[PDB]
Amino acid sequence: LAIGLLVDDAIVVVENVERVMAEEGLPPKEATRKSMGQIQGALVGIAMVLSAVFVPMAFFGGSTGAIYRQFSITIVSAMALSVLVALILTPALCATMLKPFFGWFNRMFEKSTHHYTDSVGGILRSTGRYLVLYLIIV
Amino acid sequence: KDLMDKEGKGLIEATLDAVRMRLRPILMTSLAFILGVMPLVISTGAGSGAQNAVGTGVMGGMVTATVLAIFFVPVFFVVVRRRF
Amino acid sequence: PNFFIDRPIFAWVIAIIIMLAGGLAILKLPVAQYPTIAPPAVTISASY
Amino acid sequence: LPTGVGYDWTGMSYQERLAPSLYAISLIVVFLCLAALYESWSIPF
Repeated sequence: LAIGLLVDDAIVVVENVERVMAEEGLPPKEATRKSMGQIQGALVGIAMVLSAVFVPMAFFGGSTGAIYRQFSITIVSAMALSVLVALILTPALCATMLKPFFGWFNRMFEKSTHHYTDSVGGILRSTGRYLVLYLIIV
Repeated sequence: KDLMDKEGKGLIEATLDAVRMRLRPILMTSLAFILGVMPLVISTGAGSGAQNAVGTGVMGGMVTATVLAIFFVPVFFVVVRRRF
Repeated sequence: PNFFIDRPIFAWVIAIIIMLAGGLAILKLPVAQYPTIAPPAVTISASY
Repeated sequence: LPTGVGYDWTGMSYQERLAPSLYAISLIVVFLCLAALYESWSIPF
């Protein structure tokens, strides 16, 4: 339950580097150094918020608490190690390896990235109508 | 918030700009999770009640929290930052 | 912070060290289905 | 071996029965410790 949560930070730093180099035109080594200043808060938050809800249950009681601690130790240590790795090793790999049917995806994604931005634009004017809808869900 | 503070931009303008630039990471980190718990959900045989019980909840929770957050969080970001 | 982008070796060493400290202790820990989660008990047997 | 008798070691014999494994891992970690210090992958040698 941590394999799809330990790569988050690593996947975030790698996406930024390539997004800061493809939309700008900088060399990998000079790109990472630029991207690492923009998301330290993001990566320094995900690990914190994700491993902070698993600490309070380590102090419960009964057989249920004994079951809880097994998840607690594992997920919390995984998040701490994930933070280090994606903030100590990830950069290096990015500044060394990252070089300076697939066609039908990028455009598709771009079209969906645009249509979604337009829909969000068409939603930030009628917050009252989107407030009752949310209430129903609760 | 960072883009507003250390960029001197408008509320809605920065909201749209951030939600546009932060969509590849959200989808990537969401599919890298939802696709990692199917081995627990579709499992069967030899102690598979535990795996199904563990994985089925988080699979649905991630699907919903990734298809509704991108549409709702700008709403109660702008309204909250506007009304306190 | 931005100090592991100039010397990759340092980062590689840290990664291997941690990997070597995990595999060395991966064959020393016990294996069980569950931890100890049942409440302990005590029994008093008599006769007549 | 006669009819039905057994063997059993005790004291020092039972203890000792029940080195390089922890010595080969100490020579590999010092090379990595040195490698990080010098950054050459040959300087450590």
